[PDB]
Amino acid sequence: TVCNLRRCQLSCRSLGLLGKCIGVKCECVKH
Repeated sequence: TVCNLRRCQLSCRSLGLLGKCIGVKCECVKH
């Protein structure tokens, strides 16, 4: 349906960095 940003974010956060949901694809990015 969509992409759970909060979920995607927290997902990346696992690594320690931050996550972002762009369109329908989330990725782990550093601040």
